[PDB]
Amino acid sequence: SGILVFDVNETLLDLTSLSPLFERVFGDAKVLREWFPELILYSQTLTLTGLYRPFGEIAAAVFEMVAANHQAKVTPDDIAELKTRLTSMPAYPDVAPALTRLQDAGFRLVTLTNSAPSPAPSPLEKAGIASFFEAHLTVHSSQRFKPHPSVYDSTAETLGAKPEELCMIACHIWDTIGAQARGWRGGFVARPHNTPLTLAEVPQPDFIGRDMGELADQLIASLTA
Amino acid sequence: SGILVFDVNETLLDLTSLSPLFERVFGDAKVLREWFPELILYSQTLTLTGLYRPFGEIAAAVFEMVAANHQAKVTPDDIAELKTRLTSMPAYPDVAPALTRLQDAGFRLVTLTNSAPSPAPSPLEKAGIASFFEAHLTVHSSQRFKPHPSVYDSTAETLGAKPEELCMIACHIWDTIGAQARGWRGGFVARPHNTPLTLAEVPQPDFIGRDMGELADQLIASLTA
Repeated sequence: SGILVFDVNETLLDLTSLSPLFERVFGDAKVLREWFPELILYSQTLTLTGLYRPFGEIAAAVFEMVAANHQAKVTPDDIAELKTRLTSMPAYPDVAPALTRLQDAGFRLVTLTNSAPSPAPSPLEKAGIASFFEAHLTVHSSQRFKPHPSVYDSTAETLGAKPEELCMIACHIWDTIGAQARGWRGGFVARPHNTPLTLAEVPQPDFIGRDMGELADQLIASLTA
Repeated sequence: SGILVFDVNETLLDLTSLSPLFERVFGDAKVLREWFPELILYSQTLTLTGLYRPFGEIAAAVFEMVAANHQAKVTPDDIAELKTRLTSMPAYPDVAPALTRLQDAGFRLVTLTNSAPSPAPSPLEKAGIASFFEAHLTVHSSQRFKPHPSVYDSTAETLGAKPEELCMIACHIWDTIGAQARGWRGGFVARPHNTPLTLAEVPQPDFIGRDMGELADQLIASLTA
């Protein structure tokens, strides 16, 4: 049927669980939407310049930088809390049902994350959805972040899969662009505050859903079309 | 004395001049600090995935995406206004004074921008400071955005200069990291809402200034020191 390769943060696990930390530290939960793209930006900046540190370390460094930019005090407590929260985001209620549907429809399910491997229990284990997946891959051994081609290529290589058999699933259009550039298919789930980028020459997702249920409709539907 | 290579947007020309567009379209001037890093993020995403579109086309497409993310209506007039403001940011008042003193000290001055080659008059011509620079370079010949190594390498080549003769000046740490990874020096100017990123194994700027005058002091000083 194909292998579906899921991004984890925000796609499967709820990033807005971090809003309280941003409310407290900045006086404004909306700073989440400044910090997050800065984190992704710096992850790609390190990749482009041949540098690497684990995603969580970058997340902490960027939190400190965004704080300084806001003239917001940060304490060691705030940094430990950022870490704890980033590694304990709950699954959206639509996730286990959609994964059940995709698995029962015959899809193989895998995760692929910027986040480095964690000790057991992983955030996916803690959220109760790890068991749907046959493998949990990360960029950590590549030491390059999405959407660097090495990430998708090494993933296909580990899975022993050809690009045509793979579909990258994410609520971030940078991730689906990355995969499709490598001849994978891409599926976009439109989590709050995420919409595609319409630009000439930039691939649009093969499949689009406003939530995981609707994306799963499209994925399952394309098995018989 | 050395060749000083300036970033233009935000470093020399005032990005906060765009705030009224954000205030009006979003009801919130702070969205500037969501849109701008998303613009940079997506420029680096295209570069990592072998795609190139001109920076201003990305700027518009990201403005439209951020609008959709906020469920904010956008018209062709709003896009036009973005273009007007983005290509006409005024120079900070600390800029012409600092550039004058750098010239008097014998530094050669050039610009290097993610922004495409512009029809006359350029944003720097409009701002009244184009004439301080002996060359106005862009990412065009590299077809790749900062901090990709090709950007700096092709710049050093065009200028017939070795990396040790070059210093990249920016209020964005991603730009100084990119140049320093190619063996250039980096000079950070701390514009509002911009501070350095502190992360292990990532190069820190060679020079730092709270404004351009103070940075020009240290650059000149490092001639006598």
